[PDB]
Amino acid sequence: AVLALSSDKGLCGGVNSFVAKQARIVIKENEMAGNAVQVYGVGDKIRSALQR
Amino acid sequence: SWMSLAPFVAPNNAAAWRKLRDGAQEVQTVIERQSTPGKPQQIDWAKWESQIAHKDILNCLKTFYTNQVQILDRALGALETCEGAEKGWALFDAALSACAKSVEKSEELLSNGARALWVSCS
Amino acid sequence: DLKIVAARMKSV
Amino acid sequence: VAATASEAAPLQFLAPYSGCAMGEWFRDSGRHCVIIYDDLSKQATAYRQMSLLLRRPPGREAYPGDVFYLHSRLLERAAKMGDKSGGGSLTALPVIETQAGDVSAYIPTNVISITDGQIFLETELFYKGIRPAINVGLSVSRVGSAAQVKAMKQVAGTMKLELAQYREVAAFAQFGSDLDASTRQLLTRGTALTELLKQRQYSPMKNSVQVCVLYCGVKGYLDPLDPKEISRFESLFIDYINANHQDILKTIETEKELSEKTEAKLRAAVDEFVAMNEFKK
Amino acid sequence: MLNFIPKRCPSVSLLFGKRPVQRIEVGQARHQLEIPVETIEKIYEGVDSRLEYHNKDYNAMKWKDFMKLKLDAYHLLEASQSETAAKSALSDLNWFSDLADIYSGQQTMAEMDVALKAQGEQKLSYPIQGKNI
Amino acid sequence: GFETIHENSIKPVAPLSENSKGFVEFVNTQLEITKAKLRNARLTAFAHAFV
Amino acid sequence: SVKFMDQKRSGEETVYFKKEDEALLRNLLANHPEYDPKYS
Amino acid sequence: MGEESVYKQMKKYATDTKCLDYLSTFRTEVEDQIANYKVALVSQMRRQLTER
Repeated sequence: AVLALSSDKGLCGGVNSFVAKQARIVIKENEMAGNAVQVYGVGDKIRSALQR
Repeated sequence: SWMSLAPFVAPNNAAAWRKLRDGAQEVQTVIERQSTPGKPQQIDWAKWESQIAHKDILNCLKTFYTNQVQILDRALGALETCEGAEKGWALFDAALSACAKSVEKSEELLSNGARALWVSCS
Repeated sequence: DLKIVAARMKSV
Repeated sequence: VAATASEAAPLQFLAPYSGCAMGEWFRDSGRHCVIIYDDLSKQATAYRQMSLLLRRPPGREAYPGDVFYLHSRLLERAAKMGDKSGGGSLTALPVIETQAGDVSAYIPTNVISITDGQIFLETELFYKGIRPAINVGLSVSRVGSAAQVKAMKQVAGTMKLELAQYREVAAFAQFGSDLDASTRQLLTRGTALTELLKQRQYSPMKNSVQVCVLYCGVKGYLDPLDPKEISRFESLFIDYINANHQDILKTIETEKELSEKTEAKLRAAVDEFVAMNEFKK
Repeated sequence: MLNFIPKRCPSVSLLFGKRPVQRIEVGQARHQLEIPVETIEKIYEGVDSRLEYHNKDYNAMKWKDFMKLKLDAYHLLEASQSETAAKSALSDLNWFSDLADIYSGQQTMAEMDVALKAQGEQKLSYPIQGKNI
Repeated sequence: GFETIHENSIKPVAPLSENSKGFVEFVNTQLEITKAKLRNARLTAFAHAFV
Repeated sequence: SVKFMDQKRSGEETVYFKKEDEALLRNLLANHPEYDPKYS
Repeated sequence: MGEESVYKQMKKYATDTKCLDYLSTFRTEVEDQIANYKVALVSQMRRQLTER
């Protein structure tokens, strides 16, 4: 279970960008070995970043 | 009324149905077209006999025209009053019998369902 | 033109 | 009526009046007509050229002042006559090329100020994928629904409303925010309609077929479907209704309305079509 | 449902066959349904009168007929629950080909009973250079 | 500029199922028996215009 | 930048006040039953 | 639930008797559409001759 903390407003630089980058890295690393991943999040920015 | 028989078609009996449909559509597209204006052509040789100077082949052409139009109206009034078709009307009657049998057993099914509902409610 | 540049300057 | 560039200035200056003269025969003789002036700015160029070589003094943008009386004479010949003068008509569809989208100029302003509507065309919409690239916000028609079939009124009112809402909301929506379903439906329907109104060149369609297609688009038989699939949904539905349901089209062409019978028949045909076919959603 | 058919005697079911129709309320919404009394009377041919239950006001059907009825109900129910259910209770229809064939046949037979009449062709008058001109 | 019917614009039947063969065949046979006859009644005229 | 800001503003306001109007339509008839035609 | 399901499925199939009445008309109609087809074919031939 990956808990990604983020914000709800924009103009925050690229902090949510780096967060979602690390989260993508972790997910793609842990889904190869076969570990079933779940995603919890805080803020709409991570949702918009990882939806598609 | 037989044109509302579509939804009882199946995909195994689709192309045939479509063929029949297009046939009838062709027929009607003929008929309405060739009976909507009626007769607006009705050419008048008084104009062309004057407007043309030869008047030697025009005469034979007009003779041909009135000789073909005579036989056309003749055939028309003649048809405007067998066995070759009964050999297919027998197939049609067999189809009607099969359809009635299918409707009969389906009505039996629905009657049994209604009987079940009556029994349950009573 | 002028209207475009003036509106842009105002907004910015 | 070809008054090309090698053709002298007076011929370029006379060609649209010659076209109106050829059209007044139809307008007066009980018949109808349409006239398309293409490159109506070259007429004003030629008038400028003539007046400047005749030593007449210019105005603004080196044009004379008689440009309004150059276009008014021409466009006031378009008209719809009464039942005593035959009942004819002469429609007009002038064409204008702007530069950098500048419609604050002189000739565009005059012609917009002396016409019963506008059809704007943009390159941003032409390259985004919307072809014809008609901006339906700026584009108007003062006549409006009176020049529209009832069957088309019913659909096009809703269509205009939905497209207004979509145009309002999509700009904010594109920033990656997360919206409710009542707004997601607006975006979906607007995208569907925007993908419906695209057309190939030299591929026009009948009014009944437009009505049927926009019915499919307005009643929600394209919302779940993918945007990229509508370009073939449209053609397959067109072929389907042209093949097996010409009678509905003839009925719409004759009655020029949508009774409940035709409504139900069209809905059933669309349902049959979606059953018979499969798309990406 | 149960195998309890009410006796149609008036001491039990007053006014059974006085009119040609029966009515019932169905489900929680209590939808109305009208049924012909003959469709209902078909049951009393399968009814067995040796068996009488519930104050001797209900007879029992024979198990064959009762289970046929149950199976029809069950089939309708599972068809309702399934998605690939047939859109009709009709069997394989196979008489659209014969209809198409006879339609094409009548069309052709008319088309070629026309040109027997429309081509009498008594004689023609061809203009020929040198002679007719 | 004469207008004569082109007989070959008529088209015979396409069989669909076996049960129709006893009709279709009688059709197509009679169709030939009319097509050749009509052909003759055409060309005889075409000849007897030219003697 | 101009049409950009204008359309973004219009969409945001539309969404916000659509939500607020939905809420007010929910909570109207309770606090103002004199309009509610249920009692008329 | 059983009563409702059976009721609605019978409503779905109530329409299955109209197949037979439609079929009967077929023989009555086509033996008139053909007599009103030969006429139109005659007139087609007349029109084509005149136009030629």
